[PDB]
Amino acid sequence: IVGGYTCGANTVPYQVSLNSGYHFCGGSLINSQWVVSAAHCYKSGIQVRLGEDNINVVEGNEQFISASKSIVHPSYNSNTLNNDIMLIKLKSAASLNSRVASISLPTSCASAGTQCLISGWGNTKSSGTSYPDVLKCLKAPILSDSSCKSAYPGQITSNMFCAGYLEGGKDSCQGDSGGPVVCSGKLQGIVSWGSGCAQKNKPGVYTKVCNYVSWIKQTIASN
Amino acid sequence: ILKRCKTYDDCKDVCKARKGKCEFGICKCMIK
Ligand SMILES: [Ca+2]
Repeated sequence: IVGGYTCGANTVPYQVSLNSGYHFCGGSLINSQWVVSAAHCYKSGIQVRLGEDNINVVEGNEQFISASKSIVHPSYNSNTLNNDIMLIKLKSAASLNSRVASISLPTSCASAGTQCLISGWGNTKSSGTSYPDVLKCLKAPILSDSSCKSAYPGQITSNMFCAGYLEGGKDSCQGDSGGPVVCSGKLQGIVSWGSGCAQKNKPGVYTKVCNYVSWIKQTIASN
Repeated sequence: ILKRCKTYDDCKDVCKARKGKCEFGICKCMIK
């Protein structure tokens, strides 16, 4: 997260870290057994880390649960990034409490202009690479599809939206992929891609979760 | 995504056939 702020320990209790020896992506806990992330975050042997604040220090609220299944959307396209969504089933159910809690799925899509909370342990620099220890947060509005398509001609599908600031300076970045974009208490986006981070006229692009609510429900049922 | 690299060939696993570069120690092919 570039241009954000320290969230505060466990203030985003649905935020998880995906770890394959190191933190590489975020995710969002949607019930005690399932996490939403990005399809491009798929790897074999993912360990989900819940209840994290400082990802480098054991603080006493962590649950480390390996993925038993990582169900990528069957129509994910790694070239266009369309359908960039994945469901991770935990090998065992997480214990829910004040610091580890699920986030509600949307019942309807969000609208341009709505403010959302984006969070993660990704790079905090628009130039160079940093690795924050504690979770970072950013308030950012959903941008018009017109400005999104102007920023990314030929690349924006119906399953994507832009959010952030065309002026630059505030964005998600490498290491934030798969994490939440929460708007009015609903998980409306997944950190997906952008041209660099926090660059002028290159806002972050996010998977549009509201188009996948049915798929999420059927995948939970199938597994 | 965060994937460290020394050359872009190290990014093949996460970047697949996408064009990009290994820069500032990490894979850069737009995905976060
Ligand atoms: Ca920790």
